[PDB]
Amino acid sequence: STDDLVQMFPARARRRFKRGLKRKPMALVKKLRKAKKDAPAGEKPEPVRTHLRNMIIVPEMIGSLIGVYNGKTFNQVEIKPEMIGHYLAEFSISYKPVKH
Amino acid sequence: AGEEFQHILRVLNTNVDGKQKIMFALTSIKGVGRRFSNIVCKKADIDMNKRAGELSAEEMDRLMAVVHNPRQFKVPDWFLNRKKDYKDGRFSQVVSNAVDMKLRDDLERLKKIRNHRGLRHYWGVRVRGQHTKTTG
Amino acid sequence: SRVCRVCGNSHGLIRKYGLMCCRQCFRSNAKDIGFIKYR
Amino acid sequence: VQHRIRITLSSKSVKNLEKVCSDLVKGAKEKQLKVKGPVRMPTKVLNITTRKSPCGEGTNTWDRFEMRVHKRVIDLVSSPDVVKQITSITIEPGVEVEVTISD
Amino acid sequence: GKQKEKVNNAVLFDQATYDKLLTEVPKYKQITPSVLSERLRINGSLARRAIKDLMERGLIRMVSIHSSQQIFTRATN
Amino acid sequence: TVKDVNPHEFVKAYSAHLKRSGKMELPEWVDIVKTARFKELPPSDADWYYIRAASMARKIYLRQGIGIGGFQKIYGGRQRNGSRPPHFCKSSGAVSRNILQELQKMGIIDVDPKGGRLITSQGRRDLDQVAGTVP
RNA sequence: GCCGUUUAGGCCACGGAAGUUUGAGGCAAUAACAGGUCUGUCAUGCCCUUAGAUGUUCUGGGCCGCACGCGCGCUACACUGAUGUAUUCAACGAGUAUAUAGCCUUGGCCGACAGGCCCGGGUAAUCUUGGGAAAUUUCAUCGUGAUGGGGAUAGAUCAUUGCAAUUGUUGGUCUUCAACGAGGAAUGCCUAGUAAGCGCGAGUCAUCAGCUCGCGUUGACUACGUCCCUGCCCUUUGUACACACCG
Ligand SMILES: [Mg+2]
Ligand SMILES: [Mg+2]
Ligand SMILES: [Mg+2]
Ligand SMILES: [Mg+2]
Ligand SMILES: [Mg+2]
Ligand SMILES: [Mg+2]
Ligand SMILES: [Mg+2]
Ligand SMILES: [Mg+2]
Ligand SMILES: [Mg+2]
Ligand SMILES: [Mg+2]
Ligand SMILES: [Mg+2]
Ligand SMILES: [Mg+2]
Ligand SMILES: [Mg+2]
Ligand SMILES: [Zn+2]
Repeated sequence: STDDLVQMFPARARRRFKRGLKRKPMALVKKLRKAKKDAPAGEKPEPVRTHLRNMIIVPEMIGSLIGVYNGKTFNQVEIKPEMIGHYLAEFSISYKPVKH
Repeated sequence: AGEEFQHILRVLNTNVDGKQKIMFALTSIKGVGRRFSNIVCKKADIDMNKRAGELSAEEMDRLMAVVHNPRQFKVPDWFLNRKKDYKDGRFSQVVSNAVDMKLRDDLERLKKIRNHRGLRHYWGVRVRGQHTKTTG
Repeated sequence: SRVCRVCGNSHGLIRKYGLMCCRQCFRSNAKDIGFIKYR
Repeated sequence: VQHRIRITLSSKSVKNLEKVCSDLVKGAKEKQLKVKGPVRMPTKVLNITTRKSPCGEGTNTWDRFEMRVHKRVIDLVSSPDVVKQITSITIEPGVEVEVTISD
Repeated sequence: GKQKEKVNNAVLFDQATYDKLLTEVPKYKQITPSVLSERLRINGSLARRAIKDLMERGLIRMVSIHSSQQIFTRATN
Repeated sequence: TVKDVNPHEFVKAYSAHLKRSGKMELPEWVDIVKTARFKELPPSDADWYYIRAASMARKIYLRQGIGIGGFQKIYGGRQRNGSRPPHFCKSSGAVSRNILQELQKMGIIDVDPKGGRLITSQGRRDLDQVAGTVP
């Protein structure tokens, strides 16, 4: 039921959907289900290591172990119910905090 | 001659001046700007060319009635500062102390998330994309 | 995705009036095109 | 048998344009035609300002380049064949002749 | 001084400017603008630009109004 | 007529006309809208709609075929961008359209073929009548 | 007319649109610099690499990171003002088949705004656009208060561009209301429609202008000199300098 979710989502998020998410996010979404099936009964599922950082987290995603690439490392991420509405970008820092 | 003329008003824990005009006295509350104070002064039907302090209290009770129920006096959806809440989902008008309360609940959310903006808040760095070679 | 017609460079491109030349090739060919230095 | 023929001329050079423009008007004056012209339209100056240096060093100095384009119009009442007889004389380089029929 | 914060003391509407003060204030030159007396008589404006109206309704002193909120005075003639 | 009266006192006189001359509808957002994206507060005077009407029927009475995207430029102005330089901004099209629609629903102006808005013969009549009565 | 070999010229004056070469630009010598540019050029010598590439293309990241020092600037510190009405005067420019309405967009309708739908014009002194600009003028509100000056920082939320907006593209709505009380030593530009104030266009451009290049609008203070400081030209002079006094 994506349609009532886009109403919950903020304006950037629903505009993103209204443009028709292309092939790569559709190839990524399947692998979360696939990992959940592979995962032993009530166990930590396989890491899903992704290149995409502009995909938005949809309520299906909660439970996946994604490895959002930050340019150099495949930094693994875990999803919580509050992680809804952001991208996988803001969870893999691309830089390092500065200490002079 | 305002014989009961008040100089302090303590409306909503904000210590309103009794020495100023209403639409700029009620802006002292954290959550009401000049625009919202104007809308309050209109819907409660108050002479705006009145110093806050020359007021009658029955007027004041209506002021609080409109500010605590902004949705009820037909104040439109876009006017409020809590459009489409994320904790609940309501269109509210957060007021003096709940502004800080809610704000720190948001930044706490982003902190527990490991959000980019949460970490920018925690580090004390700028959070909105501005440059920082030479600013700060 | 927009280059100089004369050299295929990507910087200092003049797209005004439909020229699509870079600021240096346009100077080298300005007189031939018909652009006169009056003032 | 008489139409409303508008002949429009464009050029970069004033004099080469005005020679042809006078020649057409006089060639249509011998035929006792109604020549309502020449009408002069505001000169269009195409301007491009460019940095002289290729490398961005020194004083920043600019050169302003300009193409002046002039727009003349001649009006006639005739049949298109008489005018084509007239607009067939030797035309100087750079002049555009774009005869049409107005409404 | 605080002559818009002073607009609603008991004094300001009991007798204060209603000939208890501005009998004299124009008359030091027989004629001194109320907009001039905003500082010589330290009392400023708009507790005082709304009383120059009241003297008008009361028929005491004539005026001119112009751009910068310039206002004027003449005691009795 | 209208060009023999100062356009400030005339607009005061006309905006007092539409008030006590019958009525028109008034939206249920007149007390809350700012009349321009760049404005800070709504119009200070509660009787501003009528002013905005009386000032606005004089525009069509001295011109012909003015759309709404031209009235927005008429009543637009300077917008200050805080720390960036200020520029020119246009006002809101909703009030501009609504006042014209109301003038239609009184018969002072009418929409024009070839586009735009034109003063009516009767709308010309009352404007010169009121002009005759301004000091 | 006066000064001057009563030459070349100079100052004053009627006239006159104009009497600094009328104003403003373009162009611009010999000789030089180890000035900058191999990252504009399928301009180029030599060197290096040439497949496990320093080639090309794809994906993602950075070029924007932030204790700090510097340079050009934008906004201001308010009443010779801010806000809200009314009122209304320019110029220079711009508009690729821009897909099947598309670049500039009028007009009509929906919307508080943002923005949207429909009917259309223009390859343009023809349509946008007489470019209905701002400062300014006007009548009110503020009242010497970090105030209604200022608008940084930040929360929520809407929409737009784009294949994608996250370290927010940008534009809206409400809210948040920082420093800043005219700035030490130093230092820059400026002689008339000039400085300064005000806005507009173009370049960049799918989107983004606090920049640059132009344009009009409002329109002064001071001087009409001097060689004191910084330099420049010519002559005379001194020199143990010639990479030349940074000797
Ligand atoms: Mg300014
Ligand atoms: Mg000269
Ligand atoms: Mg080179
Ligand atoms: Mg790349
Ligand atoms: Mg510079
Ligand atoms: Mg302000
Ligand atoms: Mg104003
Ligand atoms: Mg950019
Ligand atoms: Mg631009
Ligand atoms: Mg630049
Ligand atoms: Mg010696
Ligand atoms: Mg030697
Ligand atoms: Mg020495
Ligand atoms: Zn080139």
